[PDB]
Parts: sequence; structure tokens; C-alpha cells
Amino acid sequence: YEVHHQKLVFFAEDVGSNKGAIIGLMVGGVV
Amino acid sequence: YEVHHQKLVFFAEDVGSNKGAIIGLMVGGVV
Amino acid sequence: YEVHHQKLVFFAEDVGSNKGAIIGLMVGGVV
Amino acid sequence: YEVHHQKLVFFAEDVGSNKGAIIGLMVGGVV
Amino acid sequence: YEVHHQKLVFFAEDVGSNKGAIIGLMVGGVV
Amino acid sequence: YEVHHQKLVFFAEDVGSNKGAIIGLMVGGVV
Repeated sequence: YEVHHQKLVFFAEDVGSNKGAIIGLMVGGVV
Repeated sequence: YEVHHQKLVFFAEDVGSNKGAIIGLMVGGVV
Repeated sequence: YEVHHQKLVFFAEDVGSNKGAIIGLMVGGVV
Repeated sequence: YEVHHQKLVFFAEDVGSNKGAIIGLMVGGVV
Repeated sequence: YEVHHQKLVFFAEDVGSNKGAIIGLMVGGVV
Repeated sequence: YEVHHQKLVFFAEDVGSNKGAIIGLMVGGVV
């Protein structure tokens, strides 16, 4: 009543992100 | 009543982002 | 009543993210 | 007669794609 | 007669893909 | 007659994929 304070913090980071390497397939070579 | 304060913070970063490398396929060579 | 304080913090990080390496298949070579 | 008739096929599909839903954060209502 | 008739097939599908739902955080309501 | 007729098949599917649901945290309501 006399004193009322409210603090709300929402934080999200790195969701569904790719920092590495994604590859379907790789071949050294064909002979 | 006498004192009323409200603080709301929403923060989001790096969602569905690609900082690495994505490749379908790679081949050294064919002979 | 006289004094009222509320603090809420929500934090999430690294969800469904890939920092390593994902590959379907790899072959040294075919002869 | 030595060597002939070679057939090579490479196929890659759906790599690093998003068909679903990616959301950093969801909030109904506040106060 | 020596060596011929070679058939090679490479197939990769659905690598590092998201068909579901990825959410950093979900909140109904606050106060 | 020496050596011929070779058939090689490589198949990879659904690697590191998400068809379900991944959530960092879920909260109904607060106060």
C-alpha cells in the first residue's frame, strides 16, 4: 500500500540456432 | 497507493539463426 | 502492506541448439 | 570390354530446414 | 569382361531439421 | 569374367532431428 515495487525480467538466448556444422553427406572421392 | 512502480523487460536473441555452416553435400572429386 | 517488493527472473539458454557437428554420412572413398 | 557403363547418384533433402515452430518465448498476460 | 557395370547410390534425408516445436520458455500469466 | 557388376547403396535418415517438443521451462501462473 505505502510502498509497492514490481520487477519482471524475461531473457532467452540461443534457441534453435546452429553455431557448428551441419552437412547431409560428404565423399572423399570416387575412382 | 502512495508509491507504485512497475518495470517489465523482454529480451530475446539468436533465434533460428545460423552462424556456422550448412551444406547439403560435398564431393572431393570424381574420376 | 507498508512495504511490498516482488522480483521475478526468467532465464533460458542453449535450447535445441547445435554447437558440435551433425552429419548424415561420410565415405573416405570408393575404388 | 575393359570398363564402361557407370551410374552415380547423389541425393540430399531437408537439411537444416524448419517445418515446425520456433519461439524465443511466449507470455499470456501480465497483471 | 575385365570390369564394368557399376552402380553407386548415396541418399541422405532429414538431417538437423525441426518438424516439432522448440520454445525457450512458456508462461501463462503473472499476478 | 574377371570381376564386374557391383552395386553399393548408402542410406541415412532422421539424424539429429526434432519431431517432438523441446521446452526450456514451463510455468502456469505466478501469484
